[PDB]
Formats: sequence, C-alpha cells, structure tokens
Amino acid sequence: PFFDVQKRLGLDLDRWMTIQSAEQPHKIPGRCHAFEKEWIECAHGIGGIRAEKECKIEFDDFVECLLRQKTMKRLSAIKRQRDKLIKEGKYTPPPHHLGKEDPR
Amino acid sequence: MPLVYMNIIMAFAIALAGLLMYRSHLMSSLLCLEGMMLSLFIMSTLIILNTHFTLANMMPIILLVFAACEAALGLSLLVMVSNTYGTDYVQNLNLLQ
Amino acid sequence: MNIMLTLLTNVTLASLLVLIAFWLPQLNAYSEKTSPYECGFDPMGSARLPFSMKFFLVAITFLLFDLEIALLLPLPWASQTNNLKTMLTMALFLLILLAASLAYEWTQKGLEWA
Amino acid sequence: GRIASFLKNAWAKEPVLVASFAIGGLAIILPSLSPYTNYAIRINRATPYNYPVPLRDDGNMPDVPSHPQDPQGPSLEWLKNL
Amino acid sequence: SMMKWNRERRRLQIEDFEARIALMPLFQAEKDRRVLQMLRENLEEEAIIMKDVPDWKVGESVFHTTRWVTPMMGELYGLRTNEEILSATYGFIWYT
Amino acid sequence: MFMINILSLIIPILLAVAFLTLVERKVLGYMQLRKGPNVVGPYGLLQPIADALKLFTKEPLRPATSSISMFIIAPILALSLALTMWVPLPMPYPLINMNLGVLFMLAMSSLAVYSILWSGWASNSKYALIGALRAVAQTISYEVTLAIILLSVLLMNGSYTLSTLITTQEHIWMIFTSWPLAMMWFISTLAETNRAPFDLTEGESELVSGFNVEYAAGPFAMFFMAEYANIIMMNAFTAILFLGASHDPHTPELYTINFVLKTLALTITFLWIRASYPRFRYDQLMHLLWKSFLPLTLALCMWHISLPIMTASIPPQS
Amino acid sequence: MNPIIYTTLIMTVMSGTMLVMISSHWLLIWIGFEMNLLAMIPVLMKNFNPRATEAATKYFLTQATASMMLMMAIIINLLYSGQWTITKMFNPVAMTMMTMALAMKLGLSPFHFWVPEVTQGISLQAGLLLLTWQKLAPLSVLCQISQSINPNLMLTMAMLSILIGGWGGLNQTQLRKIMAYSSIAHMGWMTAVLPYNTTMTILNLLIYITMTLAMFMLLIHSSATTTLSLSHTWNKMPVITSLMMVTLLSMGGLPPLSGFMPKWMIIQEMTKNESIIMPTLMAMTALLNLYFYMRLAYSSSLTMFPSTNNMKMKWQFEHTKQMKLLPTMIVLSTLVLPMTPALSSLN
Amino acid sequence: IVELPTLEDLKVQEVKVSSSVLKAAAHHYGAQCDKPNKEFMLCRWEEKDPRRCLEEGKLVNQCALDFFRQIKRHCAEPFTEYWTCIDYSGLQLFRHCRKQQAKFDECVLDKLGWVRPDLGELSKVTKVKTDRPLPENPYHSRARPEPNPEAEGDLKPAKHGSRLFFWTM
Amino acid sequence: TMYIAFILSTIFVIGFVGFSSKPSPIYGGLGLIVSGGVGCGIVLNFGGSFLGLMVFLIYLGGMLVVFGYTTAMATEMYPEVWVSNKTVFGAFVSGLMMEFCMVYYALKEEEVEIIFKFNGLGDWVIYDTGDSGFFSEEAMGIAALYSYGTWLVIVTGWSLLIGVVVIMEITRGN
Repeated sequence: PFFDVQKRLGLDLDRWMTIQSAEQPHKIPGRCHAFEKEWIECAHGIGGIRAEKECKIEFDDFVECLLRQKTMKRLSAIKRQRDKLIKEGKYTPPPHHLGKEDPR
Repeated sequence: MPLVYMNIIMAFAIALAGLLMYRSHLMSSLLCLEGMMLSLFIMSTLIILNTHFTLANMMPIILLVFAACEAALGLSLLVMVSNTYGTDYVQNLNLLQ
Repeated sequence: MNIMLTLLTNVTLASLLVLIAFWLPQLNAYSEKTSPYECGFDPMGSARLPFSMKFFLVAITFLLFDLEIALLLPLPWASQTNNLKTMLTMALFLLILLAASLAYEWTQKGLEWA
Repeated sequence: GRIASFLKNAWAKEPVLVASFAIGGLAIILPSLSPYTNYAIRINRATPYNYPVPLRDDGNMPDVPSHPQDPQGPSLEWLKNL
Repeated sequence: SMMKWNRERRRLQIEDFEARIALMPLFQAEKDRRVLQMLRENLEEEAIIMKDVPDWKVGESVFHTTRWVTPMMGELYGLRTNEEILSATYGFIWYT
Repeated sequence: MFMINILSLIIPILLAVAFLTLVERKVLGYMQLRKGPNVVGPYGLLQPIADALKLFTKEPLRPATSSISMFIIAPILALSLALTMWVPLPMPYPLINMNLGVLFMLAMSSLAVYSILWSGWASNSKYALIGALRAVAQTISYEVTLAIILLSVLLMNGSYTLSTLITTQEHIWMIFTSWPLAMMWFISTLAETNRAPFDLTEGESELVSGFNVEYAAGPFAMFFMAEYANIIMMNAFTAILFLGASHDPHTPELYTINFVLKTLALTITFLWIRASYPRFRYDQLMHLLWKSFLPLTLALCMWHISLPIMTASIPPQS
Repeated sequence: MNPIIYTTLIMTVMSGTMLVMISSHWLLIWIGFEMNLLAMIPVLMKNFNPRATEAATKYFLTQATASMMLMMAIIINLLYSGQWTITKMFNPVAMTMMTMALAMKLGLSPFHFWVPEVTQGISLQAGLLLLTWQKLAPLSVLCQISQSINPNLMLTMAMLSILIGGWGGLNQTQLRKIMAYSSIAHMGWMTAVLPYNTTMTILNLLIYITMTLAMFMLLIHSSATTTLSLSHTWNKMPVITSLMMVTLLSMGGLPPLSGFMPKWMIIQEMTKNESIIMPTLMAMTALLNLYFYMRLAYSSSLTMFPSTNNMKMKWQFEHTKQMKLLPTMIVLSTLVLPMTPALSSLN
Repeated sequence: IVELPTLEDLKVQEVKVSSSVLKAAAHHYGAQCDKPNKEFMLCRWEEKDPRRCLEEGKLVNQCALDFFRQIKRHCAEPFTEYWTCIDYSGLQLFRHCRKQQAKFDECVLDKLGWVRPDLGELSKVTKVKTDRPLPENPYHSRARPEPNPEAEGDLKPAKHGSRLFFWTM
Repeated sequence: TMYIAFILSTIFVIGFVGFSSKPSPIYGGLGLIVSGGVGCGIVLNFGGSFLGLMVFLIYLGGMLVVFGYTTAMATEMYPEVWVSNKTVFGAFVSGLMMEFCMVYYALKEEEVEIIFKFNGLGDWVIYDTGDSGFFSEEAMGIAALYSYGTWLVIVTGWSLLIGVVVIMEITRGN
C-alpha cells in the first residue's frame, strides 16, 4: 500500500534524495545529469508502461552514460587491434615527446 | 561493468556462502554476516564515488550504521545462548524444521 | 606512490628486527623452559572462560556510541552549509540522543561496568 | 522555593554532572538570542566556491551590474567592517 | 580573539575566491582546446590503426545523441604512455 | 629521494625512544632523590644501547603452548603502527599533506590496541588473557571520549587537515579557548597510551607485567619500544594541537626548534605524573570516564558546536 | 520490562512498518525493515525462557540474512539504472534476489522453515503479533513492485507455500505450530495472485489478519496450547470452544463463511488470465489445509475429551481482563460474505 | 562520425606565464579584461558544446596577451618583486606576502593608473549583452511523446453497479 | 598500469576466502582486518578518503575489537587454525581456485560470462574529470547530511537509541 502521505502533506522529506539531479549542494552536477534530465522530461503522463517503449532510446543513452559499457567494448577492440599492428606499425612519436606539454 | 566491481560482488557471494555453509559455534556467522555487510558497503561507495551523485555520499555511512547496529545486537543474543551452554549451533531446542 | 612506500619500509623494518631477534642468540630451547609462566607452580588448566555479562553490558554500549561519533564526524564541514538553522537543530539533536541513550543506561543500573 | 534547595544538594553531590547540565542546556537556549547568527549564515552566502555564471542582457533589469563593478549588485563592505 | 582572527581569515579567504574566480575562464578555454586536440589526434590514430579492419565506422559516437558528452578520461588517454596515464588519473590522489 | 626522507623520519625517532627510556629512569629517578643510571655513561648516556644489546643478545624463547604466528605478528604490528602514526605530522611541514590526517591519527591509534588483544590471546597464559582483556576495556572506553573531544576542538580550526591547525593558531593558542577539553584530551592521552595512574595493561604488581610477560627478548623490546613511540607521539600531537607558535616560512627550522620544546615539555610531565599517583583499579578507571568525563565532553561539545553560530565566527576552510 | 518501555518498543515497531508504507526512496525502505527488526527481537524475549532465547536466535538469524540479500539487490539495481525510486527494477539478476529476500521476509517456502519453529518459542501475544504485523511490510513493498515480478518465480513459491503449508499442518499437536502452518499456507494464496492483481491480495490480507486475530484472541482467552489442553475447555466456558469451531471453519473457507471470500475472488482473477490449471491445483490443496482445522475441531468443541477433576474449582472463577477488540474480530471474520462488493473500496 | 574542428583551426599561441605569476596579477586581470571573458563563459553555458564557443575562447587568449603586454612595458620589476614573494609559498597564500602588493598596486595605480577591485566585488554576477541567438534546444533532444488524455465528463451512477457475480445493487 | 586497485580487490577477495571459511572466530577477525585495510585502500583509490577512513576506523577500530571480546566468552579449548581441519582447509582452497579462475578470466580479457558480463580492462578507464573548486565532492557531499537531509538523522537517532534500549531489555532479563 504505497501510502503517499508525504506527498499529500507535501513534506517532501524523502523525495530530495532521489534522482541524479534534483538540486544538490553547491549545485554540483551529476556525472550523467543530461541524459537523465532528458529522459525524465520524456517521462510524465505517459506513466510507466508505455514509457518503457517510447522513452527507451533516452534511457539507453543514459545507460551508456552510467556504465560506459559500449565505449569500453570499442576501446578494448581498438587496443587489442593495436597489438596485431605492433610489429607492422610504430604508432605515434609525439605521445612520447610531442607538443602536448607545450599544448597548455 | 569494470572487472573490479565484479570482484567485489564475488566477494559478496563468498560472504554469503560462508554464512550459509554455517558450522559449529555460530559466532562465525556473525562474522560472516559482517563481512557481507562490508562488501555491500564498499560496493556502494565505489558507485557513489563513480557518478558524482553527491547526495548519496551520505548513504554508505548511514548504511553502515544500521548494519553495524544489528550486528551489535546480534552478539547480545549469542551471549544468552552462550550463557546456558558455552556456544555451539549444534544444540537447538526447537522441533520441526 | 608515497604512503604505500612508507608502509612497506616500516613493516619491512619491523620484520627485520624480528628476524635479527630470533636467528641470533643461537642457544638451547628445551621443554619446561618453554612451559607457560604461572608465577612458579604449574597451571591448573589452560585458559578457558572468564565469562562476564559486565563485559558486553558496557562494551556493546561502546559500539553504539562509536557508531554515533561516526555520524558526528561530518559536522565540521556541515557547519559551513548555507542554511544553519536547518542544520543546527540536528547538530544538537543527535548529541541529545547520545546523552539520552547514556542517560537511559545511567539509571537502569545497566552501567555497572567493571 | 524548596526546589532551589536540592541544587545545593546536587552541587554538593555531583558537581561534574551539574556543570554538564548547565552549559549543556545553555548552549541550546542561548543561540537564538544572538543577533550575530543572522550575520553568521549570511557570511556563507557571500563565499562562492562555484563560479558566478553571467546572465544575458535583456532590457535593463537592471540591478544586475554589467561589469566592471557597476554599483548595482549586493554590497559586501558591511562584512569588511566586521 | 579567536573571533577576530577567524573573521579576518574569512575575509582573506573570500578574496582568494575572487582571485581564482577571476583566473578561471581562460583555463576553461585551455582545457577545452586541449581536449578537442587530444580527441582529434587519437581519432586520426584510429584512422590509421583500425583502417585495416574491413568493417569499422571510424569515430562513431556510441550514442544516438547529437549532443557533446565530455569524454570519459579513459578513451581520451586511449594510447598514451603509461606514465602519462599515471599523471592522468591517480596523479592527484597519489600526489602528497 | 623521498625514501631517504622516510629513513630520515624513522631512524631519529627510534633513537628518541631509546633516550626517552634513559630520561625516564633519570627524571623519575630524581623525583625519588636517588640518582638514575649514571655509572655506565659517564652521564648514563651510553646506557640504552647497552640495554637493547642486552635484550637482543638474550635468547627469545618460542613458548611451547603459544600459537606461534599470532605471537610473532603482534609485535610487528605494534612497532609498525607506532611508527606509521608519525608520517602526517606537521613539523612544520608534514611528510605527507593528508587532507584529513587527524582522523588518520585516530585510525592508527585505534588499531594499536588490537595488537594488545592478540598479544595476550596468543600468549595463552592466565595472566596474559585476563590482563589483555581488561586492557582492551580501558582502551576502548577511552577512545570514545577521545575522539569526541578531539572533534569538538576541531570544529573551530576549520578542517581535518593538520597544517591549517598551525594557521589557526597564529596568535592566542587553542588552549585558552578550550582548555577543559585540553584537560580531558590530556588525560585521555594519559590512559590511551596506558600510563601512570591509568596503569593497568602492564598490571605491574597487580598482574606481574600484564600481557607483556610471556614475550621474552626481542618482541618484548618491540612492545616496550612501541609503547614509548605512542607516548612521545601523542605528546607531540597535543603540542601542535593545543599550543601554537610563530612560524616564518623562510626559516622553518626556527619553528621546529620551538616545537620540540613544547612537546618535550609534555612528555616529561608524564614521567612527573608517574612519580606521583597510585593506579586507579579497573572499576574506577572506567567509572570516572563513563560517569564523569563523558557528560562534560558532551556538554562542552554542544557548546563548541554552538559558539561559531552565535559568535558568527565560522572557520574558513571549505 | 515495565509497560512504559514495552509500549515504546511496540510503537516503534508500528513506526518501523509505517515507515515502509510511506517512503518512496528505497533506502528508507531498507531502513524500515531494519528498524523493524531491532524492535521486533526484544518483544519476543519477554518472560524469557531457555527456549525463547533460541527462538529469537532463529528469527534474527534469518531476518538478518534476508535484509542483507535485499540490500545487495538494491545496490545492484542502482548499479544498472542509477535510481532509488521504487518503480520497475532494471536487471533480472537483481530482481530475483529482491524476490528472494522478500520471500524470506514473508516466510514463504522453501524459506519457510523458521516460521513454524519461531512460533513455538513465544507466547501467544508475541506470536499473534508476529504472524500479523510482520506480514505487512514485506507485502507493503511487494505491492509496489508488482509491476515487474517475474511471475514464474512468484507462482512457484506461491504454490509450494501451499503444499508445504499443507503437509506440515497435518502432523502437529500443539496449536501454535499449527497456526504457523496455517499462516504459512495463506501467504501462498496472497503471494499467488500478486502478479495478476494486487487489490485481491490486499483483500485476502485483511481477511487473514482478522482471522488470526480471532484465533489468537481465543487461545489467549482460554490459555490453551497443546491440543489436549484445548480439549478440556468445552466444560469451562463452552462458548469459546463453540466459537473456535466456527472461526476454524472460516479458516477452512467453507463457502457461506467469510474466509471463502478470498479464495473465490482469487479464482476469479487468475481465471481472467487464463492460467486455469494453477487455481485448480491450488484450490484442491486448500482442502488439505482444511483437514487439520477439522481434526483440531474434533479435539475441541464437537466432542468432549475427558475432563480432569481439578477443573471443578476453576468453575467458580470468571475469566478477567476482557479483550475489547475480540467480538468484532470474530464477527467480521465470518458473517461478512454478502459484503464482498465493498472490496472495490480498496480500488 | 562525430564532427570535429581540424587539428589546426583550434591552434592558438598559448598564454605561458606560470600559475603563481599569473595569480599574482590576476586580481587585476579580472578587473580589466572582462567583456570578452564573460561573453565567453556566457556563451559556453548557453550551448554546452565547446566547439561553438571555441573562437571566443581564442579571443580571450589574445585579450589576456594584450593585458600582459600592457604590463611588461611598465610595472615589472615591482611586479617580479611581488610574484617572486608569492611563488615561494606552496599554499600560494596572499597573506604571506602582501607588502609588495603595496609596491605593485601603487606603481600600477600611478604609472598605468587604475584601481584594484575590492574583495567583495568580482564575485557578483554580471549583466552581459550579446548579439548571437540563444540556442533553440541546447540538449538537441527529441520530441516529447504525446501525453495520455486527461479526458473527463461527469459521473452518472454506475449502470447497475457492483456488477460482479450475483449482486444486484 | 599498476592495476594496483584491482590487485587490492584480489587480496580483498582472498581475505574473504580465509574469512568466510570458518576456523575459530578470532582468525576470522584477522580475516576482516586484512579485508578491512584492503577495503579502505581500495575505496581510497577513488579518493573518497573520508569513507575509507570511516570503515578503517568505525568498523575495524570498533567491531573486531568487540569480537575480540566475544571469543573471550566463547573460545573453547584448542581453537582450530585454518590447517586444523579437512573441511576448513578444503574450503579455503575451494575459494582460491575459484577466484584464481576469475583472474585467469582477466587474463582472457574477454567479458565475463558468469552471472552477468564484466566489461574487463583496467579500472582507470571509467574515471572522468574530477574538476572542482577548493572542495572535494565528498566533503560537502556528506556535510549535506545535516542541513539538507534531516530525516535520516531523525530515524538514525531514534534507531540507535532504541537499540540501546533493546540491549538493555535483553541483558537485564538475566
């Protein structure tokens, strides 16, 4: 019985702690504030059920925001690719002594 | 998910299997439970550190509190069971599993 | 790094002192010399059960204060929050309960320590 | 009347505890009285860990200064006088 | 006395906050250009390395989203020397 | 070359605990009218190394009844942490700038006594077990009040970082502000370190050298040594934390020249306590704490929570 | 323990459940159970017996491990969706564990083994309270996570709770253990329909609580325990045995009686879902559940076991300390059948 | 496939003064250089994409360069006398030096002639005019899916009510 | 890189291997000490230093001591070392082979097939820019507990208090 007395009385005593955004001290951003914000703005009158259909893309991008799962599978695929080229390729000289220290 | 998290989760799975293999005097179980508690703590805190989901920086410590709190209770019961025997799980009065 | 390095040098230092402590005098250990001390006369029995309720009856209270001070720690930083009146009650509040808890123990004669 | 009398008693008996209740309660009642408290919170409004992001002009407004230091924003030398 | 000295130190603090707060924006600019720089460079190195792969859209954003992300500081140091990575992440915490 | 800095932190301190022993017998001697060690010196000075050599040379038996692993690992931990607590200590410049190293001082101090628990557990002897147990009682019983009063004196410096604690004492000293907490800190350092009136871990006549008994030569030297590490160290800690000093950055050395005075001035006092009071007994030892120290620590604590708001005197550090 | 403290404990249990029924944030729910536990153990320890102690040991040990698995599964949920609101869970490997943790909290089989034992270890006061008030909170959260439940996993425990709630009920003599198997059996019926339609669950819940209040108030009124001890009561205060008969039949769900209202709404709901076989097996086994209510009725009211002589003096002395709430708890738990439609009040 | 600026187009000669030296005079730097600066950050927090505001991010660099070019020809020896005092402390604390700031701030307030801002001044938010449009949808985002109708009329009594099973009314 | 955080996770897990095996509570107390310091180290690596020092203080500096009291009340003559029984030692080895299989899976560099996928590679990769003013995220993050989160403070206060009451109402009964 999800009594929601805190809502009817408006106490909000619990609600603040919820969600990545929702006002945080010194306005420190969440790491994934944006995808979350979009995804919640997508979510209202649609309510729960249809929401798992239509807002799926937003939640997806939010997922990758959280875990960085796919970008890791990619980046792993590249770094593992590079070993094959390690004898066939010498990569990049600057990493070692380029303008990156001049860069700032 | 990065391998480290998988490792801590596995430490949880061991921290449970140890509780349930469950043997001899039960004080070991309060240990294993507290270990379980610690694994959940660490697994939480790494996350709240991850996404800079700052408010939740408060939770792990609060988690810790109650969890430690119940364990703090647990010893007391052991005392009582220790009080009449010199503890062992092997001795239980109740019937019908 | 920094700290791990000093940890390693300290522990290795101590362990070094241990090894030069044992593998050095180079003399004769033997039985009865190695028997446990008991102010002369032999022990009536190996250490068993120095049971006391008066141990946990307070020691548990230690544990439940230590959890409390764990909540007290955020205070110095919390003091600089933008809205102290929202805070200040709580800053007092827990301490009252801390005291209150103690007070409850104080006079249910649950604090016989020793 | 008589209730004052056993303060002499407790003060004779458990002085430590007496001083404890004394300052312990006084620390709770006192703070509301002090005016400085209103300044005290105010100081922590003044200090900005985060950057003050500029707002776009849109027809006067006009209390927001358009920098340099237009005397339109909050005064802070009141604090300087402290 | 503690009151006097403490307040005064609060004043010099807030002034220090104006100092940093004045420094900030161009650092924002620098970190900006430097990030886009490293991202470009690593992307080119991708164009070289992954080119051998028959099927590999290069530099594709994993997201459907058009919007910029500020890359996780993992891919941004996707090929850098280990020392540079030690400077990258742990470098603060391991610093005294 | 950070390593040679560390080595430069560890050798001088061990030398300091040795000569601390000698000073102990000296002053504690002259309180007794009798002169302390003297004949071997000429001023006794050569003594402690002769002492240590007497120990390490002497055979350190592995007890037949004792489990060996715990029995060896405990001393190691004792010297370990006894030394490790020294690292983040601003003299003036800390070897490490921990953001919150005070709290770390508490961490090390809190793992300290656990070694005592093993020291008496693996020792297997009756005296070992009983003494170790009461030892752990007094210790924890004092760490709670310990950490609370340390908190309350830290609300006003600003933050847990140590170097700032210099900055916050550029004039008046903390002590004039909150001396009663300094008293309780002092005594809590007088018991946590297991010293004079709060004497029980050693037990002495009460329990013939307490937990420490079954340890023979070297490990005994380790517990002894580590004990003095903690004594000088909590003394230094109190010194920086309740007694500020002038500090010109251009001449840091000047400050240290002052600091060792202000801390040594404390350590001697423990010895001058040792010559003065009979020990408490395990009841009263915990009685005065739970009944009497603690409530004041709380009332003072709310008071110190409340000054910065009423005084509008909130310390700077973010 | 003086009443002034006892009442604070019991009120903080009430609070420790109300908190679960209020808060939307998960952490406050786990706090809700957690506070509930600490305040639940001591009340089992009043009077205090060498037996009662290990009773509480059982209860604590299982509730603690349950709460642990629950918090773990919450944390995993957060890891894979970064949320704290109840709502849907977003990772089945986590979701099944939240289902398990709650499965211990209800005492559903095969997690059930602690409940018959624990009941044995405590007085009928603490017993009744354990079998009613403790059944609220975990259900209070299951109703909130009905949306995503993995029905297979739920119906399997939901059935097996009914079989085990049956077979383990035919075997025992002393009543408290039987009340334990009754409740452990009804929970199968509550948690069965939960995936399909929560309002039927809450209806069944209300009937169950009313019922077990009727019984435990009666056992209190007669201080019977072992079946034989119950047998004597027909001569002393015939009415109450003559009323245990009825309330038992309402446990049995013989159709004019109120206790039939649960099953007969449940069968409706599941039947809309097709799923026609499951309620048939379920309803057939509920019979097996009935049978030991009947045998227990035979020990008591329908037939007179021989009285002991010593009873006679006890005839002079009226029972005292009347429990006001009782008569209504009988009547609501029986006669209310032509007031099913009112169930829609629960929407 | 993501759009990126060419490796060159971003390139600009860096400010390369050290951070301590930078800080020694930055307190004036905020006071003088400004319009490009706030234009920049306001431009940044608008659309979040850095590339959009990268050009202003150039303009601020060159502006700061002109600032130091104005510096070096005049105050310098007093200036170096100042930041050398400051760089000596690893806390970079202003309190440690200060007196030199008398030298520096005076030589500037006379020889190049303009005041140091007071401690309570830079923090305040500033009004800033700008010609470029505020972005349509900075998050880009998508459509907001059509909300369920909140349709309503009025409640006529239930057609026979409680229609479940045998109940009539 | 060093993978130092990860190898710390490994020592952590074996800390639970020797701990979850059940060879006298005292040695298990050692197990939680080792796993404790390893724990605070691991969480320290992300820089949530205050928390790692909470556990290194509040937990290990509190708990395992009070367990160093329970064993005084329990003990029994001849407590068993890990080597002192075939099921205990068998259990410890049983943990070691499994966790070692996990490390071998780390050598495989493939995503873990167990339970659910573990993405692999080094820990550093997930980090993002930690940019901030003169304050750590953690500091104000927990400081928020008082001003900005009074409710939790209420229920924790109430809970711990009545927990003390419960300890009373258990021990006094004897």
